[PDB]
Amino acid sequence: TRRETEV
Amino acid sequence: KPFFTRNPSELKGKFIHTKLRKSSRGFGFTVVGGDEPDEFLQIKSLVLDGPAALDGKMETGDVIVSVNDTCVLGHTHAQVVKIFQSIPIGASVDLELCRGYPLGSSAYGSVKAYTNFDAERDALNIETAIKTKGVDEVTIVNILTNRSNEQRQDIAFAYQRRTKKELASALKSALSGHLETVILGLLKTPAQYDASELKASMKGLGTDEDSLIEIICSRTNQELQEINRVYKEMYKTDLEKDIISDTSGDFRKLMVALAKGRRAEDGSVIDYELIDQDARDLYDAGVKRKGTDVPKWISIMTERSVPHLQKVFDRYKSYSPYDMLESIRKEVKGDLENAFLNLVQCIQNKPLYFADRLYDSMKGKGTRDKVLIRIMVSRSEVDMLKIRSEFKRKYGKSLYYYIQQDTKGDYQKALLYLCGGDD
Ligand SMILES: [Ca+2]
Ligand SMILES: [Ca+2]
Ligand SMILES: [Ca+2]
Ligand SMILES: [Ca+2]
Repeated sequence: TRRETEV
Repeated sequence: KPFFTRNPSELKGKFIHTKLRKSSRGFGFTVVGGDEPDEFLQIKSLVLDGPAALDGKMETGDVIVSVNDTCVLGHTHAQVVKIFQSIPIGASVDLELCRGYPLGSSAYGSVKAYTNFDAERDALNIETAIKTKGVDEVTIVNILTNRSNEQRQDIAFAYQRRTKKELASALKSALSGHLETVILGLLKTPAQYDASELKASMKGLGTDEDSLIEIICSRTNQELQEINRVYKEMYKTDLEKDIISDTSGDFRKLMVALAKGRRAEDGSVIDYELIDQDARDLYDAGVKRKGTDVPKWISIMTERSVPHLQKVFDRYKSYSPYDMLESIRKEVKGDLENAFLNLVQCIQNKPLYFADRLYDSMKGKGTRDKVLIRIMVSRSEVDMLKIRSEFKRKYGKSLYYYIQQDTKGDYQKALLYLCGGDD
């Protein structure tokens, strides 16, 4: 829902 | 409007520098932020057994200040993630991180995380107070009450590293009275503190039904799901088992249903038809016919989302001469009634519900310290600012004022620090 990115 | 800036000289936290080389599965952490025009890009989580976590310098809530000698204060989310993804395997990235601005913080709590946090510094100063001849409770109260719970957990770990003795055991021997109760409660996590109180309410063959009703009726799905896991790890027994062992009848059914924490999450769109039907069922099961259909009340009041039930109770006034609270007092009595009344209060206005419980614990002779301590500890990082607002709006004076006149000593000081001043 909240903009999240696996880095 | 959270704090934001794009000049590193205007940041208040502490600065750390790490140098991570990308592995096969990336750098091993999650980035959040960069949605609203002024959102800081923060470390959402770590991936243990990964490059960032095994370095140990990176922690959650950190803010990315610079990536490989290029400032990212103000860059959008897609810009900083393409930087990390353009890196090849084996290449190293230099991250500048700021620690002081938090994430996942409720804007309605009264005790905020310390900006210039230092776990080893507070652990040393507390050790001093414990061995001080006389116990500097002042120091211990000034420190712990001005730290967040997660910060207090780091104090206990730092205290265990430098003393080989747990902070909970050391503070349990040097403190006494209600002050000992408050500090030991602040040292526990929200899940650990609630799980301990629940077991305490069921100790012996009797039951402290009030403490059980308060915690079960006021906790959300996420909080209850974590309590069930922690309670099973602490006492080797599922919480539902000890509830069945200390409750019976429809009261047992309601507490078991609520404790499951499987209430439906709030839906995106409002179901006006189900709002009307749930109100009809609550009226047809209670006031309309003689007797009471308690299972139908338990089903609706436990399974439906909180915003839905708020509109249900308002639509209930269209069918019934009495509102939901007055309907409960007439239809049911005893433990089942007290649990239903507590549940409806938590749905309609939970901060108001805790305000009344605080006033009830102090209005008469003496003080129900068990209820007063639990609320001031569990709601300190949740909705303490809202409870203080509803309190002064209803009772004229401030909650700080009532705690002042009903508690004394350092025990008063500790509770006043958790309040946050007089409104
Ligand atoms: Ca003691
Ligand atoms: Ca009836
Ligand atoms: Ca009193
Ligand atoms: Ca008392």
